[PDB]
Amino acid sequence: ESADLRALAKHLYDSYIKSFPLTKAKARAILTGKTTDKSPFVIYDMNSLMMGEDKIKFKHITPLQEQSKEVAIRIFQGCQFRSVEAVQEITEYAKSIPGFVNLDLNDQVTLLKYGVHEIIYTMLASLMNKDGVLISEGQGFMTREFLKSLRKPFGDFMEPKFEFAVKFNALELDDSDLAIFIAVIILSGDRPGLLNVKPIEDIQDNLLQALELQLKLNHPESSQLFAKLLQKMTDLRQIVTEHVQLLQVIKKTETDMSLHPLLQEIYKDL
Amino acid sequence: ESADLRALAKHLYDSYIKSFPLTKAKARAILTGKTTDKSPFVIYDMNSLMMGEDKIKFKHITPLQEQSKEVAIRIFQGCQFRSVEAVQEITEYAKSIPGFVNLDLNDQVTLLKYGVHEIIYTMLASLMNKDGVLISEGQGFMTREFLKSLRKPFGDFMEPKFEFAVKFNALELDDSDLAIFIAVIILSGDRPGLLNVKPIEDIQDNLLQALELQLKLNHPESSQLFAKLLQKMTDLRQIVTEHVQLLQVIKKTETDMSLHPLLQEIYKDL
Repeated sequence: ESADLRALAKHLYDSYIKSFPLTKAKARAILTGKTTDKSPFVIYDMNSLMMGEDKIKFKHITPLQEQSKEVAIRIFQGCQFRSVEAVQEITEYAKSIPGFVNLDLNDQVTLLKYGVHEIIYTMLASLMNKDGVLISEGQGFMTREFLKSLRKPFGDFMEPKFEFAVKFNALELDDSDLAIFIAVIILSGDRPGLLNVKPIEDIQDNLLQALELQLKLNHPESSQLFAKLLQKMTDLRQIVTEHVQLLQVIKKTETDMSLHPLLQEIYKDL
Repeated sequence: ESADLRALAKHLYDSYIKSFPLTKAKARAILTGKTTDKSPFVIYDMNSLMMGEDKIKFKHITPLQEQSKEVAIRIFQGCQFRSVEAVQEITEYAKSIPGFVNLDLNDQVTLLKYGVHEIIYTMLASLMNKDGVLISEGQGFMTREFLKSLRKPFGDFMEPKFEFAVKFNALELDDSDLAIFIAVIILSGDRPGLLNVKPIEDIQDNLLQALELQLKLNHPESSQLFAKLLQKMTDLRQIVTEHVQLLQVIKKTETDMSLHPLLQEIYKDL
């Protein structure tokens, strides 16, 4: 019955809006400068970053950066912190997925473990366009160029993010679509360590059905968007890897730099 | 048109049948499946490997284990020769796909370049079971346990393929199913260096519609099988990424050998 799958879709979309403060729709309204009811401050260089606090609340070194906790490090920890923020929202959203909280606690954890980062990059896309990404809840916009020019290492951490964002956004999915896709990602079943694989696959099959009908119904003219979207799932895996290793490099070349334990936790390499 | 998609399917099935000698139907009958009208020589130890390579039809090397080209290497060189044969069979099959030969030649090359590995591992699954893989046109069977007890480097080579094969074959796809799946993999559109993506995706979109109807008619009670098969494509992607990796590692083992040149060519890299 397509009727029960539309109800699952509505349920998920409803929860999604409740768990993520900045929707893609609000993101695009902000990025498409035509809608100027409140526009973002743009950080495109060391000078813009400096004043990026005069107006926007950035509890981070406004002045000199080098000998005083360099800019590259601060920007990084800024995203680091933004990631944990997302991990808590994604975690809250996951609890609303029917069947999820009834799964063995150990698997719920495993599902969140590997799913979170793939979800963070999918949703990060919503705040991006070829030239940059929205920051501080959309109050700001940091350029893709400014980020590409930071300290040797920290200069290629966001690049593969925009690469993915670019091709992912070309699909033109909206929040109602993303809510089901994100749900699908959390309930994989091919994660390492899962104790009870069947119960997870059964829920995912239902989510898969919901997503299929949803796309068929919201993008009637987009042939095979469903197949197209499922494959992007490999681009996500590659980003996580590159990120984890580039993360290990900072680990030993910046021993004075810390990493949030939540992120450090969902971070069991390999 | 339903009939149109049914025509594309039987056509790919027929081409598949003529390009690929050993069918999964044929391989299944041999493997775990009883059907004893011709049994394979089982290679489960070094002795059986010697007492087999000097008896099984293998036009390359022979039993040589002791200061005479080690076993792990001889076996490695064997799957290389096998993989190179598989490339020629996959190539002929691609040409049978409607629209493929109409594409810009450079693109045709690109699609095969980055597609043959994913295809090779997909069809390898058909020759595998949780215990081993059929060898030599199906005249042999090399145990999984044996392949994993090889020299440090070579002992982790086939395992990640068995893991994949085990999960993949669970979907119980037959040859008419696979014929379309492979065609879909070939016409990706997201391969690096492609000059004209539109026609490629139009064709794959046509191929995806044919696989979909095929899975629905051939597996009416197999729910969301279509979505599950597509999610396995990323599984292929990873295996490929991991393979070329452990491979580059081998590069730092077998190298400078003034007699390998004309053979190094034949096996370039892919």
